[PDB]
Amino acid sequence: MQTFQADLAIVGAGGAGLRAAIAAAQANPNAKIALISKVYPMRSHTVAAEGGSAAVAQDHDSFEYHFHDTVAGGDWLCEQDVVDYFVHHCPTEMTQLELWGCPWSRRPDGSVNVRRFGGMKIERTWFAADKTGFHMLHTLFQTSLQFPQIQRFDEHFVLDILVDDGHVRGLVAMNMMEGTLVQIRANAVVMATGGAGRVYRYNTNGGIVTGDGMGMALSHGVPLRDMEFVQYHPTGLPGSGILMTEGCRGEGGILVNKNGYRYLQDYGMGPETPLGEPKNKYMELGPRDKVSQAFWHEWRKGNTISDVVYLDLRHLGEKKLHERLPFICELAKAYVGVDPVKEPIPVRPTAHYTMGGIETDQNCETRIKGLFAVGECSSVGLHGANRLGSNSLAELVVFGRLAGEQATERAATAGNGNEAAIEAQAAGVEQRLKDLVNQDGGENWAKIRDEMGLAMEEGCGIYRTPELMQKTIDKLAELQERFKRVRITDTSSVFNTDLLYTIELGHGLNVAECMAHSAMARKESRGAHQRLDEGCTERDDVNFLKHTLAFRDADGTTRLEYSDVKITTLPPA
Amino acid sequence: MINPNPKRSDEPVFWGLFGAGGMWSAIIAPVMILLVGILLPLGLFPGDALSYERVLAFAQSFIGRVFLFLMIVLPLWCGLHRMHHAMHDLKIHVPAGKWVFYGLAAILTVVTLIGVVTI
Amino acid sequence: AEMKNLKIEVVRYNPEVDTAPHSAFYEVPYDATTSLLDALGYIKDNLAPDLSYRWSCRMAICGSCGMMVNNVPKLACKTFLRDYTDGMKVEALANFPIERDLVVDMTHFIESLEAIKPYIIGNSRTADQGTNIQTPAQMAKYHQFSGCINCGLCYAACPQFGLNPEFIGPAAITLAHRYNEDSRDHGKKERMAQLNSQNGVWSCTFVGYCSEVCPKHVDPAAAIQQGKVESSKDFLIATLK
Amino acid sequence: TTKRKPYVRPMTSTWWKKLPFYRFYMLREGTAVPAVWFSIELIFGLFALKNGPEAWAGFVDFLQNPVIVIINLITLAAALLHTKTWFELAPKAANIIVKDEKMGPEPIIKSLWAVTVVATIVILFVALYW
Ligand SMILES: *Cc1cc2c(cc1C)nc1c(=O)[nH]c(=O)nc-1n2C[C@H](O)[C@H](O)[C@H](O)COP(=O)(O)OP(=O)(O)OC[C@H]1O[C@@H](n2cnc3c(N)ncnc32)[C@H](O)[C@@H]1O
Ligand code: SF4
Ligand code: F3S
Ligand code: FES
Repeated sequence: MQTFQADLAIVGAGGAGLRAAIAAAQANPNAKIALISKVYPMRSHTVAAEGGSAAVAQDHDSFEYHFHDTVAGGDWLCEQDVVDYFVHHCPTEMTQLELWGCPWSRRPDGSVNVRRFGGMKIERTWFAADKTGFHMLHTLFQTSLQFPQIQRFDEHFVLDILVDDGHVRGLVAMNMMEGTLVQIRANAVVMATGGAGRVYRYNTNGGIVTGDGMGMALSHGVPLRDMEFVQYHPTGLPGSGILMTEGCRGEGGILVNKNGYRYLQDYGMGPETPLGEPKNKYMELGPRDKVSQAFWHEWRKGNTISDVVYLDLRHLGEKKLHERLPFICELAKAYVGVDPVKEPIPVRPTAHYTMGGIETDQNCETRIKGLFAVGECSSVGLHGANRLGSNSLAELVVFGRLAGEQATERAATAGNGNEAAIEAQAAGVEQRLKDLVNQDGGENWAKIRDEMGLAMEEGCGIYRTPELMQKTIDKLAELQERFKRVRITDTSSVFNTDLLYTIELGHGLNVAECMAHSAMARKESRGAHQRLDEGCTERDDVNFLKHTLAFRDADGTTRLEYSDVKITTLPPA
Repeated sequence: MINPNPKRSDEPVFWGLFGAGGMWSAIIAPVMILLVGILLPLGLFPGDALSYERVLAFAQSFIGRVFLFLMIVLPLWCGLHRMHHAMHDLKIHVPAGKWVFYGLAAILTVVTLIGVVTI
Repeated sequence: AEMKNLKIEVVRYNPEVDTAPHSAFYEVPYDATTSLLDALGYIKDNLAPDLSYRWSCRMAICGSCGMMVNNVPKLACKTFLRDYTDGMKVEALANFPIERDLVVDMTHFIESLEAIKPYIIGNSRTADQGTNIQTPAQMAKYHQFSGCINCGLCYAACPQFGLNPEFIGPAAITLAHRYNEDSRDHGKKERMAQLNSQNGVWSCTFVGYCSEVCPKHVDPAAAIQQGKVESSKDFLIATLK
Repeated sequence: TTKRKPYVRPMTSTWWKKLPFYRFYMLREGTAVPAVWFSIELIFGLFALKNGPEAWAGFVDFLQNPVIVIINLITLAAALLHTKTWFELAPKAANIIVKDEKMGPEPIIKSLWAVTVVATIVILFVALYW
C-alpha cells in the first residue's frame, strides 16, 4: 500500500472538517495535514443549508438566552457544560467567517442582519439570503486554499481507520479514480463525515450522507450516543423530500390543512398570530417536533390534502420573497410546479438530521486516544433529544475549530506505536475489501437499500410503537444477513461506484440498527423520540435522563449502555 | 500544471482599439452605409447634397478630414481584430497572423492618413 | 395507473475495456417529476449496475451533476425527461477528458480556481474587533458573481476553452473578480498576473454561451468583460508609468 | 502503471455548426467582413475624390453597379446586427450600483439606441438639407 505521512488527518471536508483543517493549519504552521473526502469539498451536504447560523448578536440578547433555548429545546439531554462553551464561541466564529468574506445579508448600516429560527425568543440567526450553507461551505473551502499545510485527497473514499492499543494511527482510503488503496499515517484523526439521514427512504439529504464515519467508529468499539433522536423537518416536498427552509415561516409563512385552517393552534402552539407578524415559539414557529406531530394528528382527523399540508407565503410579497427566499422560490417552481407568489406549496415532514453520533467528550475526542469527532457525525452533547434549528451550522465551526486545535495538540504529544501491528491492520482492511469484492450471492444491493429506507421510515418515524420498532429491528437484522449475499457485479477500478455504494449501505445497516435498538429501548417520550404505548407517552426524568450509548460487538450484536447528563445551572423541570 | 508567473499579454492594446472601433461603427456606420452605399448611387437625395462639389467641399474641411479618418480607420481596427480571432475560432493557421491583420490595419491607417491630408 | 417509458441514450466508456466511447440505450419509466438524475439512478438499480456518475444534493446547489443533454451543458438533477420524448442523449460534460462513463477529469477546473487566489487578502481586522462594515451597496458590487456552485457547465459551453484548454476559464475569472470587487479584500494585485495572461481574460471572445447555461444566473461573461476593463486599466497603469 | 484512459474528445473547426447559439456567435463576428469592405470602399472614394471629378464620377458608377448595391445592402444588414448585438454586450463591461442593486443592462441598451437615433438624424440632416 502506498503510504504518506501527516501530522493529522481529517476525514470529511464539510464545514466541520474544513474549519478543523484551517485551525489545525493555523495552530501548527509546519503541520502537514491530510484533508480527505470522497467528493470535492464544495459538494458536501453543508452546501444545502438554507436557514442560517446562530450566535448572540443584538444588544438585548445574552449567552444565557441561547444557553436556555438550546437546553430546553433539547429536552434536557444536553451536556450543559458543552452547551455553555458553544454559545460563548458562536459570536467569534460567525465574525471570523465574515472576516473571511462570507456575504452575510446586511442591515442598511453595514452591520449583519439576523433573523429568527428554531423557536428562539431573541433572533440571532445570521444569514446570506436563503443560501447560507452555500455561502458558508464555500467561504471555508475557498479560505482553506491558502494553507499549504492542508494537503487534499479529493475523491478518496476512506475505508477504515487503523487502531492499536487504544490509540489511532492513520487510515486506509481508496483513490476513487485510480481504484488503488492508500495509507495515511497520522497521530490524530478528526471524523467529520456527517449524519446518516439517507438510511431513511425520504430524507432532506444528498446521496452521500450515508453514515460512513459513524459506522467506522462502531467497528472500533466507539459508541453512537443518542442515535434514537431523528429530527423530522416539518416542511419537505412530497416524494422528493426536498427541504423548504423554515425561513419560509420566520418570514411570516403559514401552514394550513385541507380546510385552510391553521391547525397548529389546536395543538398547544396557539393562539393564532396575524398574517403580518409571526411570533417566536408560536404557531408555524413552534417547537420543531410539535409542528411535525401536528401533521400526524391532522392526518388522523383526515384534514390533509391528498398526503400533504400547505405552506402559504403569498402574503410575503415579491421583494421579500426574492430578497430572502430566492432559492425556495425556484425549488417550489421546479419540483412541485408552484409559484410561492401565486400558489401555496405542498409539504409534509421528512427525515432530516441525526441528533446522534460518535460519542465525544468536551474536546470532541472519543474513547480512542487521538480519534476525534466533530460535526453532524459526532455527538459532543450539544443538541440532546432535539436540535435547535440554526444551531447545527454554528456547531460545525465552533467545535470544528476545537477539534482542529485539539487534534493538533494530541498528535504533538502522541508518541510512536507498534509498526508491525499497524501495517497488519492496514493489511486487514485490504483483505476485507477483497472479501467483499469476491463475495457472491446474486442479491441486489439497491433493493436492500430501498427496504432499509422503508423500515426506518415505518418503525423509527414521528410516532413510535414497540410493535413497529420491533418489526424494524427484525427487518434490519434480516437485512444484515442478506447483505452478505450481495454480489458486486462491477469489477472495474476507475471510479467504480457500484462497489462504493455497496460499502455505504453496509454502514447504513449498522447505523440504522443502532437507531432502531436505541429507540426500542428508550421507554419514554422525549424530544424527537415519541412513543404511543402505555407508560412511555411522556418524559421520565427519573428513569431516563441519561444518554443512550449504542455499541456493536464483533458478533454483530447491537448492545446498549447508558451515561449521565451533566447539569450545571439549569436543572430539569 | 498551471503557470505561476505568466507573461502579461498585449491584447489590452488591440482590445482597446477594437473597443473604440466597435463603438464607432455601432452608432455611425448605419447612417454612413445608408448615405454612401445606397442614397448617393440611387440619387435619393435633395438637389446637389451628394454631388462632387459638395462632397469635396466637406472632405476638404477640418471636421471632415477628422471624421473621414475616424470613419475609415476605427472600423478597420475593429473588423481586423475580429478576423484575427475568427481565424483561431475556425482553426485556420495563418502564419504571423498578428502581423498580417494588424499590419494591414496600420498599412491602411497610414494609407488613409495620407488620404485625409489629401493626395 | 401505468407509467410511460422513454428511450434514453447514454454515452458509456470504461477505460479498462473500450478504445473509446461506447453508446447505450435504456428504457426508463417516467412521469412529470422524473429527472435525468432519477433516470440514472433507476438504470443503475435495475439495468446496468456498472454505470457511474457524480451527484449528491438532488436540488441544484451542489454542482457535481454536470453533463451534456442533447449537446447542451446542463445539470441532470434539474433536467427532466418530460422534455425529451422525441429523443435524449446524455454525454459526459464536454471539453473535459472522460475518465469513466459520465465522470470527467475536473483537475484543470480545480487548479484554475486555485490559481486566482479566491480568499480575503490583506485585511488586518481580527475577530475581536467585530465584523467588517459593508453596505448592501458595496455588496451588490459582487453579490451576483458569488453564486457559483463550481459545476462546470460553462467550461463545456465555452468554445474558447475547447480550443485552448490552458484558458483559466469563465468560472475562475468570475471568482477572482468576485474578490476584487469586495470592499473587504485588498489583494487585486495578487490576482492580475493570471487575469492579464494570454490564458486570462484575453483568451475570451465574448461568445456568451457561458452565462446562457449558468444554472445560477451568475453571468460570468459579465465578470470577465469587466475584467478586461480592469486588466486594461492595469495595462494602462503599468505601461504609462 | 495506472488503469486509466483519459479519453480526450477532439474539437473540429466545425464546432460552431452544431448549436444555434454558437452560430449566431459566428454570424456576429461575421459582421467583421462587411465592415472592412466598407472601409476599403471609403478609401477608394477618398482617393477618387482627390483625383478630380473625373475619378469621382467613376466611383459613383461603381456604387451603382448594382451588384455593389446588393453587397452594400448586405453591409447595411451586417452593421445593424452588429449595433443590435454590440449594444447588448457592452453593458456587461460595467458594474454599477443604484441604491444597493446592480443595475443594467436595460438602462444602458436604452441610452445607446437613443444616441444612434440622434446621431442618425443629425447626420442625415447635415448631409442632405444643405
Ligand atoms: C441536509 C440539510 C441539512 C441542514 C439544512 C438543510 C438541509 C437540506 N439546513 C440547516 C440550517 O438551516 N441550519 C442548520 O443549523 N443546519 C442545517 N442543516 C444541517 C447541517 O447543514 C448539517 O448537519 C451539517 O452541515 C453537516 O456538515 P458536516 O461538516 O458535518 O459534514 P457534511 O457537509 O455533512 O459532509 C460530509 C463530509 O464527509 C465526507 N465523507 C463522507 N463519507 C466519507 C468517506 N467514506 N470517506 C471519506 N470522506 C467521506 C464527504 O465527502 C464530506 O466532505
Ligand atoms: S458560473 Fe455557473 S456554470 Fe460557471 S461554474 Fe459557476 S455556477 Fe457553474
Ligand atoms: S463562452 Fe467563452 S469567450 Fe468568454 S464569455 Fe464565455 S468564457
Ligand atoms: S445534485 Fe447537487 S448539483 Fe445535481
